[PDB]
Amino acid sequence: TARGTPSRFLASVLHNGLGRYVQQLQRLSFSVSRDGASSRGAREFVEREVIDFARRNPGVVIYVNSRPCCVPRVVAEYLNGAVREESIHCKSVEEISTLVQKLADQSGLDVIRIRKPFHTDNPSIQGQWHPFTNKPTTFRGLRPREVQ
Amino acid sequence: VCPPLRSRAYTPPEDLQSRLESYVKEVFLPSNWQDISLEDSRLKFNLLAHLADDLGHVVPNSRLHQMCRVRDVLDFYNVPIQDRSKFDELSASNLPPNLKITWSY
Repeated sequence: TARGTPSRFLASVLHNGLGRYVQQLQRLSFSVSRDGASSRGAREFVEREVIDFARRNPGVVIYVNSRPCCVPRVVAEYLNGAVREESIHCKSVEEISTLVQKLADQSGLDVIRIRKPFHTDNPSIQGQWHPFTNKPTTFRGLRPREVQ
Repeated sequence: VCPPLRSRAYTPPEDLQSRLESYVKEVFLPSNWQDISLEDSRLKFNLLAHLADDLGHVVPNSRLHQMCRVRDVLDFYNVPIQDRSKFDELSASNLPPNLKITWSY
């Protein structure tokens, strides 16, 4: 639930779209096993798709360890320092491809509840409403029931 | 004593048809030697054993029955087989500069 979970506001990393778009994913690390059915899909992904992904994403350094700890994994490191570890255990080639593309597309910001679907640093152009907008002024600034 | 292990890598020789027809003449003659039938066990054994000794690469038992003709033997022997591990097959495949593969086995 929202009340039992942290939240944040919609944001980019370094104003990621103002001047130029910088892909926030910078490192992928596939720990894959030579043997073991758990990493069969990872092995097929390394054989058939990792090269094409690498040449599609020149800004991402991709490592293939070929000796994992525990389950086969992909560790995605982002520019803002975020590290997201995704197990690729028993996933098919297409499942791993979609997961890796999702990691490439997303930023390093936490996948938690986002309070507002929008973020403006300049919410007002004509001036934020205050009680004295739309209130007429009076001669000599006389408040109500003032004698002079 | 165990001899050095025979590498399974095999590149078909350039003068393969000439060598094969020489061996066929040695074993068995008519025109279109490609279509000589190997239904005879003696002749098939002689031809295939000679080829295996010469080229260091024998027809496996699985493919042994489909060698019905010298044409089939030629087709089997003109297809390369490489024994390089998947590590080599990937590393020596023009990896993009941002892709790094390491093997700890």
